[PDB]
Amino acid sequence: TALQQAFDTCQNNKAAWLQRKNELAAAEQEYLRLLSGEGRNVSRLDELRNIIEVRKWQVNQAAGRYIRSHEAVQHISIRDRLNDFMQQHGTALAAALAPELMGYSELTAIARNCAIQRATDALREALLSWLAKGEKINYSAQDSDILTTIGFRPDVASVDDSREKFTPAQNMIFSRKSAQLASRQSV
Amino acid sequence: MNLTELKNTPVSELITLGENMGLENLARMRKQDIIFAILKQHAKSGEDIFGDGVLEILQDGFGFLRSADSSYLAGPDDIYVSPSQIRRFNLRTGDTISGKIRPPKEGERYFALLKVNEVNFDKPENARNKILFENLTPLHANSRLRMERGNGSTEDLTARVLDLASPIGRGQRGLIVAPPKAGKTMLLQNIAQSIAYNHPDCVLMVLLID
Repeated sequence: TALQQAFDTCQNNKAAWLQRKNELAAAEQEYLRLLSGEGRNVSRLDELRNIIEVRKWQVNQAAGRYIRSHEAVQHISIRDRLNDFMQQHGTALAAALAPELMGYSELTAIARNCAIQRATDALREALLSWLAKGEKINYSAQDSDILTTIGFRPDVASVDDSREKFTPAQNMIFSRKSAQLASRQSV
Repeated sequence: MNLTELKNTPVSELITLGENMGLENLARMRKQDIIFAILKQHAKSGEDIFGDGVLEILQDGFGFLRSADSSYLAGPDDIYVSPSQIRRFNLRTGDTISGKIRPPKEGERYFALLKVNEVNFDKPENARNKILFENLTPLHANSRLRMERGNGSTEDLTARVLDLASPIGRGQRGLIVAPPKAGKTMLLQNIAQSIAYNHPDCVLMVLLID
C-alpha cells in the first residue's frame, strides 16, 4: 500500500496548493480593488505587497514539491509494476541478454561496470526500433485509474509557477516572512 | 466649560471677558493667572466645570495635572489630584485624565478633581486592566511608514529623497547626524507634514529642547 499512501500524500499536498492558490486569488483581487480604489494610506499597500510576495513564494515552493511528489509517485509505481513483471517472466529476456549478465556476474568490477552500458545501448536500440510504430499504450490496470487522475504530465500552473528560482538566502528570508505572517494571522 | 479652548484662544477672549464680566483688570499679569481668575469667576456661580490634561505623580503622591497646550508649566492652572484618586483608580504618570474639577475652598490653592469619565481616551475602569509597556516584548519593524506624499509638491521631492535614502517603519528608532546650518529644520517640517498627511491614524507628538 506504499503506492496508495504516496498517491494520497500527493493528493494532500496538491489540495493544499489548491487552497493557498485560492488565498492567492483573494490576495490579487483585493489588491486590484484597493489599488483602483481610494488608496490614501500607503502602509496598507505596504503589507499588501508583503503578503502577496510571501504568498507567491509559497506557491512557488508548493509547485516545486508538488512536482517532486508527482515524480516520486510516478517512479514508485513504475518500479513496483516493473519488478513484478520482471520477476514474473524474467527468464526469457535474461536468456535473450545472457552474455552481458554472464559477464557481469563472474568477472571483476571493471567488467561489471562495462557490461551496463552495453546493455543500455541494446535496450536503447530495441526501444527505438519499437517506438517507431507510434502505437498508443495504456497504463497498468492496477494503477491506471489513479494515474489518469494525475496524468503523465502535471498541471500547467505547476510548471509555469516554477520558472523563477530564488537564492537560499532569499528562501530563508521568505520562510521567515511566512512564519511572521502566520504569527500575524494568529493574532 | 472646558479649559482647552480657554488656553487656545488669544488675548481677544481676555479683553472680551474683561469687558463682559467686569473684572477690575486683566492686562499686566501672567496668562495663567488670568485663566485662573476668569475660571474662578465663572465657577463662582456654581455651574459644572470640566477639565482635561495629563496626570503625573511627585515624590509624595501630590498628583499634578498639566496641559499640553502650555508645554507643561507649573502654573496655577494645573489641577490638583489627591493620592486617594491614584490609589482608587490606579492612575500613573502620563495618563490622559478628563473629568469634573472641584473649585478650591479655603486651605488649598490648586483646583482639585471630583470625578473622571475618560482615561487615556477610554473608560476609566477599562484602563485598570492594561498591560505594562515594559512587560511587552519588543519586535522588529514591520509596517513601512512611507515618506512619499504623492501630491508632487516642491518639498515632496525632498520627501521622495528621504524615501530613497532610508525606509521608515512603525516602532523604529532614528538618529540624525545633523551639524548646524544643515537645513534640518526643513527636513523635520517635511517629516511632520508627511506623518500628518499620509498616515493620519498614528498620533504624532513632537518634542523640542532649548
